[PDB]
Amino acid sequence: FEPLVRDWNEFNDINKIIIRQPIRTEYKIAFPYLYNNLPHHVHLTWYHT
Amino acid sequence: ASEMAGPPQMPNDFLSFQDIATEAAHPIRLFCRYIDRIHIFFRFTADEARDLIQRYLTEHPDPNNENIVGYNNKKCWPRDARMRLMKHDVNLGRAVFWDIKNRLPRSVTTVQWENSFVSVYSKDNPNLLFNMCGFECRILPKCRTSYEEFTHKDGVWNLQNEVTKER
Amino acid sequence: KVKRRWDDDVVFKNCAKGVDDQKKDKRFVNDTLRSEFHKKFMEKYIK
Amino acid sequence: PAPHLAREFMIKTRRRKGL
Amino acid sequence: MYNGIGLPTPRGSGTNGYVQRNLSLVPDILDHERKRRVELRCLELEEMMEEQGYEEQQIQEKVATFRLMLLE
Amino acid sequence: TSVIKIAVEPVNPSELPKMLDGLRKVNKSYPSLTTKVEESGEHVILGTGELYLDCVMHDLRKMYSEIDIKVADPVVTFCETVVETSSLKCFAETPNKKNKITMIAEPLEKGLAEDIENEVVQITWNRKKLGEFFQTKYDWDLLAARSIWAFGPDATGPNILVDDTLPSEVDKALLGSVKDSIVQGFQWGTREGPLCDELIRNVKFKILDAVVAQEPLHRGGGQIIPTARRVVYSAFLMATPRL
Amino acid sequence: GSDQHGSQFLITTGENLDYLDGVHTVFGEVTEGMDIIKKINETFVDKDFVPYQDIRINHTVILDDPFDDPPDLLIPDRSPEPTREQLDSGRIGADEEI
Amino acid sequence: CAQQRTYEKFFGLLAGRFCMLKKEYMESFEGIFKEQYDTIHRLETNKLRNVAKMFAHLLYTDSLPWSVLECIKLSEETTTSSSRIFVKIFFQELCEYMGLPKLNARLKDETLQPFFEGLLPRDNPRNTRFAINFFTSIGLGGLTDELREHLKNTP
Amino acid sequence: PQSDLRWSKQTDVGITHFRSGMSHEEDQLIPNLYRYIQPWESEFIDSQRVWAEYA
Amino acid sequence: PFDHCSLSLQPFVYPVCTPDGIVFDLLNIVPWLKKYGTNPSNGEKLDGRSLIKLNFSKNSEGKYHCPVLFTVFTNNTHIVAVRTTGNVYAYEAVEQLNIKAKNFRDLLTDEPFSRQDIITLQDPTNKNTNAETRETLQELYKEFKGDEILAATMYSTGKVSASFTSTAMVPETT
Repeated sequence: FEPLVRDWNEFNDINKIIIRQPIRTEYKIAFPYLYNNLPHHVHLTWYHT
Repeated sequence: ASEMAGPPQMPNDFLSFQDIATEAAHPIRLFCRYIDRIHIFFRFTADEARDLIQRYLTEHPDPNNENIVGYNNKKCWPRDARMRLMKHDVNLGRAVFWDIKNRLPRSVTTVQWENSFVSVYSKDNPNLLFNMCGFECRILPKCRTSYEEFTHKDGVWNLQNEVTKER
Repeated sequence: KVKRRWDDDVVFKNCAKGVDDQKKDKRFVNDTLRSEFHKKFMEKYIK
Repeated sequence: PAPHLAREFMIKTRRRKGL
Repeated sequence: MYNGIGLPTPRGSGTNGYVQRNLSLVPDILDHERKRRVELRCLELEEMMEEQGYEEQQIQEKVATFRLMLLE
Repeated sequence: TSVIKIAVEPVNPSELPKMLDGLRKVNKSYPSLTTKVEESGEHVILGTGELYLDCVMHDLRKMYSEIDIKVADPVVTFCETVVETSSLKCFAETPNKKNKITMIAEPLEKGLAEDIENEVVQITWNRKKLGEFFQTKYDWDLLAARSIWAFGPDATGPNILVDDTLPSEVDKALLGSVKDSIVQGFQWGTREGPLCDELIRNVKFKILDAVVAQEPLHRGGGQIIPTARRVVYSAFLMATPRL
Repeated sequence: GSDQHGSQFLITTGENLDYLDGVHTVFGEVTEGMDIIKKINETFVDKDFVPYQDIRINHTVILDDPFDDPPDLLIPDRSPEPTREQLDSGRIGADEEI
Repeated sequence: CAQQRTYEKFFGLLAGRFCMLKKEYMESFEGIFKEQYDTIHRLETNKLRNVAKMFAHLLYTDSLPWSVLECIKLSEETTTSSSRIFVKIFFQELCEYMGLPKLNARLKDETLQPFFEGLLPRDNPRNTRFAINFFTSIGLGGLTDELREHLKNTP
Repeated sequence: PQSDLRWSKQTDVGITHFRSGMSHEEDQLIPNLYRYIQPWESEFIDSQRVWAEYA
Repeated sequence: PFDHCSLSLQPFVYPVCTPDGIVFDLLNIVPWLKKYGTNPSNGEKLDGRSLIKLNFSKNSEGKYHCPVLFTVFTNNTHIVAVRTTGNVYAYEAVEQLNIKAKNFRDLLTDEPFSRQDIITLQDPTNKNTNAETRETLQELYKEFKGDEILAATMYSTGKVSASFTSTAMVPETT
């Protein structure tokens, strides 16, 4: 879909990170609030049927 | 200007000097002036830099560390490659500009901090960035923070030291 | 040799000590052509 | 790779916290 | 997976915005514990003495030799 | 076991007190979500799982405080230990050079530290019961049991501070004076970690040389604890850090 | 160099010579002959800063001395007269009209 | 690349990347250097220049192994002048690429001297004179005078 | 060539993915102007040598 | 950061902290008080005898650590200071060794201390150009005298309408 709305950070400092398994969009959608800043107009869908 | 242009019986070429004494006898090492664009390259020792910054602050005192704010860098390289604004660095940049803009009367021509750009190389900035005829260049030596070096896509000229002939 | 420090030789020195970012552009003139928004517009867009 | 997991772990953890 | 790659919308870009992955990608130590040897040498001796009599003089007898005869 | 690490910030530092109000409210509404304002200046949260932290921040951003807040990536809280015994000694002496403390370090076995975690070895017993437990199960020395002073980090901490140097040990006047501060400094070093400020686990420290200033007065009493933890660090870091 | 002064001395054709404060030993001020100093300012020099045309120190008279002479001080009666090594400049002596 | 306008490390880097992606091109390039040493006279100076610069890029990127030097016998009568110019441009590229120090260092390490023998003669004194004079020629006086030092000590 | 927005504005990460350019009817392989132009840094070395040996 | 001055915002080789909590490098803070008696941490002028010296320890690395705990003091570690003794021991050190006990004595020496003498110093949880010109201006200011031609030559009337539909005039608004 067309995007809904449209400098520096410290948590993104590449000296302080450990990438053991690289984040992917499946994770960013499974856990909307853990894996995303400013998650707005979001539904949190989950199912352990 | 007469050391750069060399003795009238034996002129120099674009960016050459006659010996090494004369070349290293002054802070201004290179100067090119495109039609009305000015690119100057200074090389300061520790005490030349300290005195310059002293006389700068004496007149335009910055007690509130707001020199860091006006400084404009190139938001086209990654922050790993931009300029790093430490106190000594941005203060040298501003002192150098303040000292060059004082040589030019204001009724003749002037020079503005908003359209200019100063770039320091020190023990904190290993990159020297400049911006010439249409190009946006950034020089990084091998001795300084290149543990890692490649030879890759052509965007990277490999400058070479014409005395020892080693890159 | 006593010397002369580098940049002492030059012909000119401080051109305006007083000028310290006073507001020529931050006063509101109610004149269309001589206002300082127009001076900025004109000098940005004409060459 | 595995020989250096704790090496990095320390470097990055102190880099955030320990200095 | 839009993994932070590609366009937001391939609409006004002149491409279909199709993405793919770059297929060509790849000295006290002995002395400190000697007194620890001497330690249980006094302890268990008066223990193996109290096991065989706890008058504390028969055991102070057993320990003193275990202290002196050893430390020689 | 809470193990997941999440640092959080407001986008504009201005509304940090409101973000603090929100972190209060989540700390009160959650049982073991544990927050700490870490020495780096930051706000870290320690939690259980992905779904846990998800609904945490769901409520945080949804109800308690409505600022925009940045969130770092998840990481772990760590542990520190050794692999083999401190082959030599660095020994610390008080600022006023009054007390020389020689101690070394080595690894315990996992099981007994497990029992320390199980509350099975509760030293709320008498040293006699301590000895029964220890020598009974894992061929500990009875005198080693006599030598066990304490356990480090807190009520249940898997490391052990032991005192074994007999002739100077029977200085129960000066040592039985100094045991308190000794334990303070021990649990200090154990909790604050020698390397990365995370907890140590399952490690044995043994005091072998306690040269005490005669009348270990407030000079000792005060300037003794950092000396003690420096002994701890010397042993550990000297002969064999591990993560 | 090395805080050490001999007989080398300088006299100031400008003002505000702050780079010397702490290098060069201020000890005096000239109140007569600064017209001579402006002349000496105006002479034409090589790029050595060395004049083409000579300026010389023709005599010296002690207008006031409160310092006692050390014993060994041989003050001579008259000018020891200017010999060729000192006199012939390899340059233009002031006499020659140009 | 051999037929190119001029040398540009595009083609080097490309076939070298293939070599990086599997061994087939690694041993393939073993034979590729072998074969250009066999048929290197076959070109003009232009083509030979880009060829030497090619193998040189390979080498200092270590895509070819410094072993291959076995096929380089530095006797006068074994060395075509074409081979001489080839190895001239080659080693100038190596030193002016790597810097001279570690060039000397690797051209020193013994584990590769088995290959290097054909380049640095101590056994045969005639091609010793000749080949050390050639290292003189290209101006790597270090290597030159070290090994003719050993030949000084020899008799 | 496309690379990982976050670390792309941070540290010159590499090239992971390849967005596509204009849309051509099939495989079709249309050539490039860049491959028929010759880089500067190599012309400057040519000219060096060429005029040196002409002198 | 930790061990740099504040008015200079640069490093201090010899420190003298403020009785309020920051680093006032005495070598230039005495220039600041001997040229304008005020303080940069607070623009209000503050008395002289308050600027006491400080003791930042040093290890085999020389770093300005804390002596007691041997803890390297950087921009994260909490640093307290003890005024009367002249020594600064880590804030955690002083706290758990004197704010548990009741021996409110010094942190390096045998000296007592006052229950308010410890203050937090660092806590991230809180024209003669040439003869031509000289002689020129001489002769100019000499021989030059006032001018003649351009001296002279430099309903309603209509100056408003004129100067308004013409920029080439001086603006009258009345």
